[PDB]
Amino acid sequence: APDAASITSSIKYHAEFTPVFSPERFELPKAFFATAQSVRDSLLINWNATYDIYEKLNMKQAYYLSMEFLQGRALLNAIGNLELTGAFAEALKNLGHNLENVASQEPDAALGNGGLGRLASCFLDSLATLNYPAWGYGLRYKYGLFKQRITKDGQEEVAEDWLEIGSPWEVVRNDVSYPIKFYGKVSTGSDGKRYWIGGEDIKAVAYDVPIPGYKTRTTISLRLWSTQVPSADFDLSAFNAGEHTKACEAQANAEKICYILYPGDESEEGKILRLKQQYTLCSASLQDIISRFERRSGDRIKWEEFPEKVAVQMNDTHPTLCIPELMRILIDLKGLNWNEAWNITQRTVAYTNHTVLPEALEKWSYELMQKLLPRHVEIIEAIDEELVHEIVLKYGSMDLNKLEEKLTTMRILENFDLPSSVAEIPPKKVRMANLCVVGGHAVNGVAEIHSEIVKEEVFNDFYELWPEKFQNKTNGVTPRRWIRFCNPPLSAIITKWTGTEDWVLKTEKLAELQKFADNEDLQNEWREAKRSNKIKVVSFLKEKTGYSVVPDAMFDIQVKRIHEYKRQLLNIFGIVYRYKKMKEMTAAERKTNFVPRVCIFGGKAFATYVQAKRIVKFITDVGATINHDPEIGDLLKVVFVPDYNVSVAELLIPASDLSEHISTAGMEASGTSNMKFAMNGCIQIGTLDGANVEIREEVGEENFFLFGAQAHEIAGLRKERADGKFVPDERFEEVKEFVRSGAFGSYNYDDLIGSLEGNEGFGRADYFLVGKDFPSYIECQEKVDEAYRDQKRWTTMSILNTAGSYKFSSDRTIHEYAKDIWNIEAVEIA
Amino acid sequence: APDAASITSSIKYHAEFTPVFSPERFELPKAFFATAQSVRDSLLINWNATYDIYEKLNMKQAYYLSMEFLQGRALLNAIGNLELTGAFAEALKNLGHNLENVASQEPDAALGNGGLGRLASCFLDSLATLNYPAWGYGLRYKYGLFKQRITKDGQEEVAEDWLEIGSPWEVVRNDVSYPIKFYGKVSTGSDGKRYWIGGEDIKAVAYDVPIPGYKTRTTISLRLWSTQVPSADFDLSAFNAGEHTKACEAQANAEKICYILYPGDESEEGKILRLKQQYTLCSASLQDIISRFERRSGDRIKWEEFPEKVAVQMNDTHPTLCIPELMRILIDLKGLNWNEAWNITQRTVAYTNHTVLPEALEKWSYELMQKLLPRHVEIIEAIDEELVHEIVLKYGSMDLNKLEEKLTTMRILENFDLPSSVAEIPPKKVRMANLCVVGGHAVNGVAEIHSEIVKEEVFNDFYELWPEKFQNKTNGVTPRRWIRFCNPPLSAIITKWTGTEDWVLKTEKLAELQKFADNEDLQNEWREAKRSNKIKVVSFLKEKTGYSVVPDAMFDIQVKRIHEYKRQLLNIFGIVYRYKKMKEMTAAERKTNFVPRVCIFGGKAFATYVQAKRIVKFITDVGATINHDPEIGDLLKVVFVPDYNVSVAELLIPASDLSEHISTAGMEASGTSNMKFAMNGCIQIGTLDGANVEIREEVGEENFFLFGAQAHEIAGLRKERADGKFVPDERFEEVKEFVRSGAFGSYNYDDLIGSLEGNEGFGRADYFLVGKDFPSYIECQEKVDEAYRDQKRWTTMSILNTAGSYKFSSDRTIHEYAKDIWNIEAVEIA
Ligand SMILES: OC[C@H]1O[C@H]2O[C@H]3[C@H](O)[C@@H](O)[C@@H](O[C@H]4[C@H](O)[C@@H](O)[C@H](O[C@H]5[C@H](O)[C@@H](O)[C@@H](O[C@H]6[C@H](O)[C@@H](O)[C@@H](O[C@H]7[C@H](O)[C@@H](O)[C@@H](O[C@H]8[C@H](O)[C@@H](O)[C@H](O[C@H]1[C@H](O)[C@H]2O)O[C@@H]8CO)O[C@@H]7CO)O[C@@H]6CO)O[C@@H]5CO)O[C@@H]4CO)O[C@@H]3CO
Ligand SMILES: OC[C@H]1O[C@H]2O[C@H]3[C@H](O)[C@@H](O)[C@@H](O[C@H]4[C@H](O)[C@@H](O)[C@H](O[C@H]5[C@H](O)[C@@H](O)[C@@H](O[C@H]6[C@H](O)[C@@H](O)[C@@H](O[C@H]7[C@H](O)[C@@H](O)[C@@H](O[C@H]8[C@H](O)[C@@H](O)[C@H](O[C@H]1[C@H](O)[C@H]2O)O[C@@H]8CO)O[C@@H]7CO)O[C@@H]6CO)O[C@@H]5CO)O[C@@H]4CO)O[C@@H]3CO
Repeated sequence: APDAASITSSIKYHAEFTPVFSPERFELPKAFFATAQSVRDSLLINWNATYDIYEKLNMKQAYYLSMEFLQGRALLNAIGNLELTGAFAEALKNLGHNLENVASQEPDAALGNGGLGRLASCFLDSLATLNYPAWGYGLRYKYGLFKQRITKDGQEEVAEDWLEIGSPWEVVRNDVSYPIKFYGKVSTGSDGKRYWIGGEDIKAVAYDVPIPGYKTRTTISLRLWSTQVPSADFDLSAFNAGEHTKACEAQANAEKICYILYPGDESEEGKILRLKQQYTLCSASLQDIISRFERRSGDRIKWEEFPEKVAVQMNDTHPTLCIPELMRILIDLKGLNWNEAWNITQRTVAYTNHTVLPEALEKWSYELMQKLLPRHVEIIEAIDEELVHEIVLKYGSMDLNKLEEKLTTMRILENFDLPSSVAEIPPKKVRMANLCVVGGHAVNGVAEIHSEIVKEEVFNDFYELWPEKFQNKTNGVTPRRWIRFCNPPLSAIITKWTGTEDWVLKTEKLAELQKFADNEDLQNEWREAKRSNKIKVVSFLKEKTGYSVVPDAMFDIQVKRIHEYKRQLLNIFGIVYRYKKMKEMTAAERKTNFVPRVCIFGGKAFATYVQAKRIVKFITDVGATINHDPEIGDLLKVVFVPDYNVSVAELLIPASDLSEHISTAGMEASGTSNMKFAMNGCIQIGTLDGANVEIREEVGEENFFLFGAQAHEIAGLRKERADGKFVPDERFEEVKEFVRSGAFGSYNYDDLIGSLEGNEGFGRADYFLVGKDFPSYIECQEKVDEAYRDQKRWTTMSILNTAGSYKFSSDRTIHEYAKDIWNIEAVEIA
Repeated sequence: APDAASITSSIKYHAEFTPVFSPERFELPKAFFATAQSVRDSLLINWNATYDIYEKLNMKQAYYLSMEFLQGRALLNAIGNLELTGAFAEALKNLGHNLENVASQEPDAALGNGGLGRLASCFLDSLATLNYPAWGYGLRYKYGLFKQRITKDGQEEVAEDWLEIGSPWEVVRNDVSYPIKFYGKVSTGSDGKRYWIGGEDIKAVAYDVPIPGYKTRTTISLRLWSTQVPSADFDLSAFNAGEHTKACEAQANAEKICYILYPGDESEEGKILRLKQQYTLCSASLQDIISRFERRSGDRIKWEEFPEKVAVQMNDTHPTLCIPELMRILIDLKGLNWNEAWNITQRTVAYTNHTVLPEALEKWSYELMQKLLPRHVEIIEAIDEELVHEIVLKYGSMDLNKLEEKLTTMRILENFDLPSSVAEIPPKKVRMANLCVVGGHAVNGVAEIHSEIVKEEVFNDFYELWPEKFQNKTNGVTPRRWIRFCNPPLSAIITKWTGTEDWVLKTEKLAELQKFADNEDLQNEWREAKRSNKIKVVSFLKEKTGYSVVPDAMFDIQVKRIHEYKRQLLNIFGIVYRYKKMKEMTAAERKTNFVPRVCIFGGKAFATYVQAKRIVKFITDVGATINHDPEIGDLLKVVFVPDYNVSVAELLIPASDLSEHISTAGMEASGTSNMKFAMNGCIQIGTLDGANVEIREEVGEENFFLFGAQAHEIAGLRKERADGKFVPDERFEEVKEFVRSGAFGSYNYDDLIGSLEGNEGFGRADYFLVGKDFPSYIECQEKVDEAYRDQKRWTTMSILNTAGSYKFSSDRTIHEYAKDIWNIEAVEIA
C-alpha cells in the first residue's frame, strides 16, 4: 500500500543505492531515474505475481509478434494504472520537483514508427488491463528509426539517443539467451532427419519491459530481443596485428540487427539485414515460447496440445518466418511428422493484414532467402507443393487455363516450374503474404471495408477455398493513455457527467454524454478544458518551433507520415489559398471572412524520398512568411512540429480543435490517430476512407467534415487526366502561380509543382488528385470556418465526437481477438 | 550495524528488485550478483561519507595514475575489510549457499596484467586502510589482456568475458564525461593564445570502483575511464545505404581505446592506439582532478595552491603526457604564464621507475606524436629548449665535446638540431622517461639497489643536476589480501601466537613469531595450516589441468610472465635432469634420493613470442610424460596451471612450500610475488636479484636458497661465450640430449635447444646463462631436498619467512610515498 511517505523514501533510496549519477544534488535526470526505479519496484512485484500464476495454472497464452512497438513514455501511464499518480506527485513535491517536469525527462522508447507499432502498444495495455494471458515480442532497437530535426533547410535525420544512458524500465534476463543461425547448409543424417549445420551463429538475449494493467495486478511482458555474440568471438590476433575493424567484425555483424528499424534495403546488405531481423524475431520468440510450453508441461509433453496452449499473432507479414521456423523446430528438433507439425502450426499461427493494395505485400528473392535460410526455403517449397496438389484436387483439371491462373495467383513461389503440370529470365520470388494465408488458421483486416477488400480483391481465391479463415478486427486505441492520462481536464469532466470514473474501463459510458451535448454548463467546462490543453501547447511550440501563437484560435492539426498520398500538400495548398485571399483584402474583411487558426503539421519523411522532404521544406517556408507577415498577425500561424512521436501526440491531441485525415480516398486501411482525436473531442475533416467511415458513422455525419472523391470514383478520374480531359479549377492554378511568383521562397519548388502537372509519367500528373479534390476541400474548410463561429454548434460537435468514440477502445478490439482468434480467457491475479 | 538477518533480507531484496536474471530459482550466478549488490550498498554509504568529508575539508589529495590495476575479485576483501565475513557467510547459509562457492562465481576484474598493476591495487588497499585521501585513475578495459587456455598445443589466447554480464561493483557516473581531442591543428588567436581546433572528438565517462579500507570507513575510488561518442555520430545515411561498417566507424574508433590492454604496436595503427590510450588516461584524469580543484576552491581560485592540493603519481612512463597536458590546460585554458604553469606542473607530478636497463624506457616517433597531439609536441619542444639552456648555463661552454655528450643523453628530443649550438637520415624521437625526470619534482625506484641504479646508470646526468629529486620506495603487498583473506588457517595461527589480531594493521608484530620458530606446538599448527591450504589446490589442479596430485609432497611453484629472462627453462631443465636420474635408478633408490614434489608452473606468454610459447608447450609435454609414467607415481608431478591471475595466486601462494624466482641476476627491479610467498611461509629459491636481496636479508640467509652468478659477474660471462671460452657442464648436455632423444615429444624442440647453443647471434648463444647457472641450480635443489627431509628445520625456515616479511607491507610503502613525495595527511571518517 505505497503512500507519499514510502514513495519518497523509495526515490531517495534509489538515488543513493542504485545511482547512475554523481552524489551531488538532485537534478531532473537523477530525479527521473530514481522515480522510474521506484515505479519499477512495484511493476516487478506484480510482474512476478502474474508470471507465477500463469506458470502454475498453465492456461493458453497469446503472443503478439511485431517488428515495431510505439511504447512512448512509460512513467505517467505506469503510475496511472497503478493508481499512484497522487502519491508520486506528492513525493516529488517533497523532494523539490513536480511530476510533469520529471516525466518530461523520460525519452520516448524508440521501438517503433507508426500506427502499426502503436496498435501493438495499445493492445498490450488492453491485454494487461483485461487480465488476458498474453505477451508481446519485439526487437530492442538501439537508435529507433531516426530523430527528426527541422532546420532552415527542412528535415534532417539523426540517430536516437534514448539508450545513451539506458532504460530504467527494462529488465535484462542474462539467462534467457537463444542461438540464431544464418547461412550454412542442410544435410541428411543416417537417422533420416535433416541437420542444418554451419553458417553464422549469434545469440538473442531477452529484455523484459513490464506492461501494467489499469486497476489490476496483471502485469504482462513486452519481451525484446537484443542480438550479440560471446566475448570469445573477438579476434585478438587481428586486433593486436592492427586490424582493429576486422577483429570487431563478428560482433558488429551480430549487433547491427538491432541498430535501427526498417534499415534501407536498396542494397543487398540492407535486404539481408532485414531478413535477419525478421528471422531473429521469429526464431528467438518461438524458441522462448516452446521452452515455456515444455516447462509447465512437466513430465507428460503432448505436442498436440501446443495450439490449445499457444497462440501466435503475426502483426503484418514481418513475422511470416514463424510458419517455416515452427515447422523446422517441430520436425527437426522435436521429431514430429509433417502432418502433425503442419496441423499444430496452422492452429497456432494467425495473420493480420494492414494493406489495401496487393502490391505492397512482401516478396523476397528466392536465391537470397535460400542462401540465408536454406532449411526454411525447403519447408516453404514443401508447403507450396502441398497447396498445388490441394488446388488441383479441389478445382480439378477439366477447365484448365483458368486452373493455371488460380495457381499463378495463389502459389507461394513466383516464377516456379510446378511438380507435374498437365500443361501439354523472370526472377524467382517468395510471396510472404500468401505463406501467411496458408500457414495460419485466421486472416483479419483492421476495418470493416478493409476486411471485405481482403476477401474480395487481394485474397479472393484463398477466400473461395477457406472462407472460414477470414475475419475483421476493427482497430482501437487505449482510453487509458489517450484520454485518462493525456487529458486530465477532460477526464474530470467525463467522471463528473457520467457520475463515475468506471468509464476508463467501461468506455461505452461515454455515450451518456450525448444527452448533455447542448447543456450550457457542460459546454463551458468543455471549452475551458480544451483551452487549458492549448496553453501547454503554446509554450511547446515556442520552444520547439520558435513561433509564438495564441490560444483563442482553431488548432488545425495534420500529424502523420509525410507522403504524397497522405496529401499534406492539399492541406498546405488550402492554407496558401486562404493566405492569398487574405492579403487581397482589408483588415476588417479578413476578420469577417476567416477565423483565427494555428495550423500544425507533424510527421517524418523517408530520408531518400525527395518530394516528401521538399514538402516539409515548403510547409516550413510557408510558415516563415505567414508567421512574420504583420498584416496577418494572429489570424493565421503555420508551424511544423519537429520529431512527431507518442509524447507529441499526447500533447497536441487534447488541444486539437480540427484534425485532418485527407488521404486520397481508398488507400488507407484504418488509421488510429483519428480515433484518438475523436476521443478528445476533436472534429475531423477527412475523405471517406479508412476509419473515417466508421468514426463518421458513430459520431454522426453532422459532426464530421467530409469532402472529395470516393473509392469508387478514383479509377475513372485517373482515366480522366489520362486521355487528357481533366480541367483544373482556377483557384488551384492561382495557388500554383502564387508559389512560382517566389512569394514564400528563394527556394525553387518547380519540381514540387511539377508532380502536379502533365497527364502521364512516374512522379507526375497529380496521381493523388490534389487538384481534383482541391475545390471540395477549400469549400469544406469555409464550412469549418462557419461552424467555428457558432461556438454553441461547434462545442456540441466536439462533445458528440467524444460521446461516439467508445467503440474505438482497444479493449473492444482485444476482447474480439481474444475470443474469436486466440481463444484465451481472462486470468485473475489476486 | 548489518547482521546475518539484515544481510539475508538485503540479498533477497536485490535478487528480486535489482535482477539481472529470470525469477525462477536461486542459482550461483544470481546469488553472487545479489550478494555483491548487498556488499555494494555498504560500500556506497562509506564512499559517500568519505567523498563528503574530502569535499568539505579540502585537504591535499593524491592521484595514482596507472595503465593497469590488477584488482582481482572484490567480494571476500570487501566483506573482509567491512568485517562482515561472518554475517554474509551465515546469510548465504540461510539462502542455501556457502560463501566460497558464491565468491568463485566472481570473475577477476581484467583491468591489469602483472606486478605493475598489482602494485597499484595493493596501494589502493593501503591508501584506504590508512585513511589517506587518494584515488586511483585507470582505463576500464573490456577484454583485459587475454584469457589463457592450455591445450594439447599449449597456450591459446581468448578475449576476457568479465563484463559479458557486467560488473556488480562499478558505479557509472553519466554526468562525469570529459572531451578528449586527437589530431587537428593549432592556431594563434588575436588575443595571442593558442587554440587547438579540429581533429577527432570523443568522450571519456567515469566508472567508480569503491575501494574500502580495513577496519575503517575510508572508502576511496578507483575511477576508470570508458571512451565513447554521442549517438548522433552514428551515420544513418551510410547505414541505410548498406555501408553498415562505415556507419559504425566513429564509435568503433572511439571505443577500441578501452578494448584491450597493451594492444599490439608493431603496426602504425597499434602505436596510434597506444598513444590514444595514454592521452585519454592523462587528459580525462587531469580534467576531473582540475574540476575538483576548482570546486572546493569556491569563489577564490588561487592556482598557486594547486600543488598544495594535488599530487599526481605517474606509475611508469605511461602517464607521461600528464606533464604536457597539465601545461596545456594551465596555459591555454586557465590563462597562466609559462613559468607559473611549469612551477605548478613540477610541484604536482612525480615519477616511478620500474626498469633496470635504459633501453626499455619509452620513446615515440616525433612525426606520429606531433600528428596526434600537435599542441603537446609544441609544449615538449619548449620544455626541451629550456633544458638545453639550463645545461649550457650550469656546465658552461668551456669543455665542449663533453657538453655535447651531456645534451645528447639528457635532451627529451632525439636527433634534433639545437637552438643556437656553438659547435663551429636518423629518425626523430621523443624520450618519455627524460620528460618525466624533467617535469616532475620526484623520481623513485622500487628497491634499494634499483633506486641506486637509477641515479648511477640510467639517469646519471640528471642525478648530477637535481640530486634532491631521486628517492627509493621499496615495493609492498597488502597483508589484508595476501595474508588475512587468502590464508585463514595461517591468520588464525598469527592471531593466536601474537596474542592479538592487530597484526593485520600493525604487521611488524609478525616479528614476534621469531622467538617461537622452534616451538613444536606452533610447528605442528603451521604444518597443518600449510597442508590444509594444499588440499584446496589438489582439487583445483584436478579440474583445471586434469592431473591428480597428492598433498604430502613439496609444492614447488614458479608463477610469472613466461619469458626467457625469467628462466622457466632453467627450472624445467632441473626437473628433467632429476627425472632422468630417477628412471636410471631402482624404486628404493628414488625414494631415498628425491623427496615427493608437485612442480607447478603458471604465467602467460606474449602471443607472438615464438620461444615463450614453445616453452609453455615444453612444460606441458614434460608433465604429460612424467605424470603418466608409472615408475614415477606420486614422486614427481609437473603441472602448468592455466590463466594465472590474482585469484590463482590467492590459491597457490598459501599452499606453496618452495617458490622459484630465478631470473638472470640483475634484470629484475623488485618483484612482489616473492613478498607474498614469504608472507605465507613459503621458502624462496632464487638468484641474488631484485627484491630477493631485501627478502633474503630480512628473513635470514639460512632461510633462503641462493644460487647462480651475480650482477657484477654477468658482463664477464657474456664476454666468455663470446671469444669462445665457455665450457658446458656434462649434466646440462645430458638434459639437452635427453630432449633430442624424443623422450617427451613427437614435438620438435630443436629450435628451443637452438637458443642455448652457439656463441653469437640474436636469439641464440644462451644469452640468459641457463647453462652457466644450471650447475649451481641443481646443486641448490639437492640442498632443498635435504632441508625438506628435516621437517623440524624446514618448518623453522617457513616460520622465519613469515616472521621477516613485515616490512614488505604496502602500508609501509604508502606511508613513505605519503610523507616523502605527495605530502598528504590521514583523514578520519567518523
Ligand atoms: O524519379 C522517380 C523515380 O524514377 C524512376 O525512373 C524511371 C524509370 O527507370 C523508367 O522505367 C520509367 O518508369 C516506368 C516504371 O518502370 C514502371 O513500373 C511504371 O509503371 C506504372 C506502374 O503501374 C506504377 O508505377 C504507376 O505509377 C504510380 C504509382 O503506382 C504510385 O504509387 C505513385 O508513385 C509514388 C510512389 O508510391 C512513392 O513511393 C514515391 O516514390 C518515390 C521513390 O523514391 C521511388 O520509387 C522513385 O524512384 C525514382 C527512380 O529513379 C526510378 O524508379 O521516386 C519516387 C519519387 O516520386 O512517389 C511516387 C510518385 O509518383 O504515382 C505513380 C504515378 O506514375 O504507373 C506507372 C506508369 O507510369 O511506368 C514508368 C513509366 O514512366 O520512368 C521513371 C521516371 O523517370
Ligand atoms: O628471430 C628473432 C628476431 O630476428 C630478427 O631478425 C634478424 C635481424 O633482421 C638482423 O639485423 C640481425 O639482428 C641484429 C640486430 O639488428 C641488432 O640490433 C643486434 O644487436 C645487438 C643488440 O645489442 C641486442 O639485440 C643483443 O641481443 C640480445 C638482446 O639484447 C636480449 O634482450 C635478448 O633478446 C631477447 C629479447 O629481449 C626478447 O624480447 C625476445 O625477442 C623476440 C621478439 O619477438 C623479437 O624482438 C625478435 O624478432 C625477430 C625478428 O625477425 C628480427 O628482429 O624475436 C625474438 C625471439 O627470440 O627474445 C630475444 C632472445 O634473444 O638476447 C639477445 C641475444 O642476441 O645483441 C645484439 C647482437 O647480436 O644484432 C643482431 C645481429 O644478429 O639478426 C636477426 C636474427 O636473424
